[PDB]
Amino acid sequence: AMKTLEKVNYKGFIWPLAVGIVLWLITPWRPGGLSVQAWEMFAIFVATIVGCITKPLPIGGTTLLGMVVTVLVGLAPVKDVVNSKGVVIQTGILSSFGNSAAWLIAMAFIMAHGISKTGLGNRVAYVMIEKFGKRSIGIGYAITGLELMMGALIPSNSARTGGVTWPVVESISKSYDSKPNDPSRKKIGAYLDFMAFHANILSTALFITGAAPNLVAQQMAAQKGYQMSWVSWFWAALVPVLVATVIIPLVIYKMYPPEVKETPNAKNWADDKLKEMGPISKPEKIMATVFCLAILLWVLSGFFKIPQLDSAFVAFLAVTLLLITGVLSMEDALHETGAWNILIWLSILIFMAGKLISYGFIAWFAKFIQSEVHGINWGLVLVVLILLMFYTHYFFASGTAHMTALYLPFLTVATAMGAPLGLSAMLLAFTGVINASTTHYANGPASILATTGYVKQSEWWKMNFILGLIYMVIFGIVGTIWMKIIGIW
Amino acid sequence: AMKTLEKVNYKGFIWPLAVGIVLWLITPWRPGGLSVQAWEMFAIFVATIVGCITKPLPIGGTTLLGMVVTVLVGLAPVKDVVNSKGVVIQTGILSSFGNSAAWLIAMAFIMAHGISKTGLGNRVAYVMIEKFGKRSIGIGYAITGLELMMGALIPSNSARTGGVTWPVVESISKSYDSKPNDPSRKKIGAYLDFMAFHANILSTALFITGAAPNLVAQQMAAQKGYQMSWVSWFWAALVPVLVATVIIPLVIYKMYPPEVKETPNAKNWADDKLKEMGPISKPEKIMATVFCLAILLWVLSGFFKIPQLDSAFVAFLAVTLLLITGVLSMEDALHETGAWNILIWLSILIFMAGKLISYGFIAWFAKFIQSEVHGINWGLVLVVLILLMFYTHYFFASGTAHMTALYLPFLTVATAMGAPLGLSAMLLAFTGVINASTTHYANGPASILATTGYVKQSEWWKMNFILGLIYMVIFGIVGTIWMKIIGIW
Repeated sequence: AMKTLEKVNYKGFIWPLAVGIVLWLITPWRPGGLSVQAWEMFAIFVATIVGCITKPLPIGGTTLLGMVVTVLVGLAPVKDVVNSKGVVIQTGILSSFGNSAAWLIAMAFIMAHGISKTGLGNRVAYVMIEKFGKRSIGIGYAITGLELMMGALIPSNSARTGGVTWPVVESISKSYDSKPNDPSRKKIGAYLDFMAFHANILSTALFITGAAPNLVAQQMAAQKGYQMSWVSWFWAALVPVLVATVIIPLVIYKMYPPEVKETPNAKNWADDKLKEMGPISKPEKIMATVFCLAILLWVLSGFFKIPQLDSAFVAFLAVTLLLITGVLSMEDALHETGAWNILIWLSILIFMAGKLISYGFIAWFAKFIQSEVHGINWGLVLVVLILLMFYTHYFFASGTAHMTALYLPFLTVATAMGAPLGLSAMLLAFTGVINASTTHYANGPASILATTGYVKQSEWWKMNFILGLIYMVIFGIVGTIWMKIIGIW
Repeated sequence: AMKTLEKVNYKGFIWPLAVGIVLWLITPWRPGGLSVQAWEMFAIFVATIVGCITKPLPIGGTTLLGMVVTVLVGLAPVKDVVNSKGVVIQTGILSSFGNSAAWLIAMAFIMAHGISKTGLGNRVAYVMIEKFGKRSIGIGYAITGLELMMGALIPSNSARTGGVTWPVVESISKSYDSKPNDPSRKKIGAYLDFMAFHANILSTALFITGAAPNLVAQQMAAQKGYQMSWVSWFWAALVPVLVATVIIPLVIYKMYPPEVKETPNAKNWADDKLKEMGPISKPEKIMATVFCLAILLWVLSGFFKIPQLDSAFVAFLAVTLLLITGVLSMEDALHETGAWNILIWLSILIFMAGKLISYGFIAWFAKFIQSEVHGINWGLVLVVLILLMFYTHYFFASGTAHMTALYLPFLTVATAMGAPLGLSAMLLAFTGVINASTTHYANGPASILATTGYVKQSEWWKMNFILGLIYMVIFGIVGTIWMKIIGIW
């Protein structure tokens, strides 16, 4: 029946491939202390990234192309191999889709389809504008407050943004008539998306238990002789977090205008739509009950380390409850494209970054930074280490690996050059946390918000580079003086 | 916007849960030489199966419920655990979706959507009826011939049925106006579906390289002192395979009537629709080219064991070629529900059967069958072993594990009780091959055909039980006399 093919932006392929090609040719003159495979992998990673930007063969197919290329040249087998004893050495692309962050995000997308189907979202959104609608900027503050209330409880930054904020924002945007992948986005949506991401960042920095990376930093420091605590993190990050909550949203309102800047007849609008929708129905009560149960189990996961509370299985039982209950049939979920799309591309990028951390790249970077800086005023050392960690998180995709590779070495450096361990450790932890303002594949939240459509990726990278400069300046300077204040040094 | 929930067949839950419950209560009086966990797992597996039959919460959500239950009671953690050295002991549900058969089938479904979109399928189907249409039964023979031509080349029974037959059959059925999940199926479709499955079985039995299980049997026999060869398998299975190709299709035509039994004006119809459709177009040529490339790489995979030819990565590069070419956009694939549905449920069932083979069930069955049969005429031994293997394949989901667990022991038994090794080995291999006529989760092909919709599962299990009785009788008796003929014993 069909006659013609589907349009494609072949032009984009010009940029990535070239780079990859280029880098292959540069292999023999690589920095050294390195292999040959590692540079091939670096090149293909850079190419896949440049493709994700240029948007040929949308992100899914592009990362699929990257997996294929990686498999074709002899960098990644398909099936896990063994050491003749049961160990694993060179993982395979099929051992990638068995990640946690991906399936967490996906099941959360399913929960969100259920929400936006039963109507709960439109209700809560009309409510949030009733209470904050006027001065649209307020919503920003609003939701960040929301995040600033949960971060202390929910240790999965992938959920805070996948099962709480993202649906709220989708609903609001569906209210003001701001649909994605259309010029109707700049009204209010993109602003809320961006502010929600950065609020999740602020939260994951404020409380220690906002994300695994911080737990890992605490573990490593303890391995080095410093006992982080729920309270010390808070007492150290309160000040800078307020500074950021005061700066960031304003600079965004000034840099990313929500074309709809005010609505004075809000309360009337919200109350009218409430009265017109009618009371809440059985399905909405069920879905809200399950959402509350999910929140409850997610928060329990922070106090009891039990398989039943992985912070992912909860979403699975949420989905199966929605299914067994009737609110949502499997035939619905199976056509929530965004979920499986994210699954695919996030998993593949994580696998590629894993191959990087494996083949020896990061170890070489560490040995290099260790053998380069020998005698300097340790302040410059902390500064350069902070910058390198931050602008290095690009080459990673999870954050956990980032800390477990480049936290202990950097801290050892800073303490072996004249500086104290406490300050350097807390600084590097805040850095490992605020990395997220670089890309779209850093942590789950970014993997969601910067892909749905409300935000072109160019603007994303640019704005986040700016805000990351700001975050570094603020945390470094302020947090340093405020730690020197309260008996840290 | 929505008001009411979605209909559900709660009644079905009556059967599975009960069984599960029942079996928990029977735990303390289990046969013995066994654990406690193993019986819990057996029970939950039986329950998930009974659910797949009764069709509450369609197969996807049901197996999801099974995974959830398995996780809730303390049988399967979510994240792979380690032995403090790097080994894996108790896999997790997330290490399940990293299977090969699943993603193979899924990417094949995507290829099939591309086919049925560009039109290739309608073309080839009108052609196949032009050449065989009259006497609809013929198509059966036709496609089995097709399989009987590929089995010697393609060592992935999951593809022969996922990338060659299934689309042909879908297209034909779309011709005679037989759409799934509707009383319009009994016209011609279900017959072709069933016959195609059983033809793939005949093929995988005919040539040794039709499926991994046979390779594994050859390996184990060699470990025991018998060198199977491409030619011996053929010379032994020719006769019974012809007998089956002559019996099975007829007994099916007599047991599962294709309500449309004949069409006399076929050739005219096919030529008319050809002339009306027009010549082949660029997209169809591209898709056929990629399909041929995929066939070629799949067949190469039989002679060169190379990561690039896993028999799964081929489908991945096929998909990404369809994508980069324009025949098929990622936004299309991402809404081919059947693919991800199969992914989910097949992967989960495989993981559950893996937990069974792990916790000690199968080892206990083997020790039992070994310590029970002590002194008997070895003919009865071979008979009972054949029957037990066959009707045991239920508790497995792949076939590979089935042979690697219950081939060497059974052969050792048969050779330690008066019988020869060659006959017993070849017999048990044919059994490990024809298992597939029991269920819907045995091997990939069944995982596809007996789920699309053309075939209710009740009829499937019943008919396949009958045909499995027939297969056992035929292979055992005939193949035995025909092996005793040609210098096997």
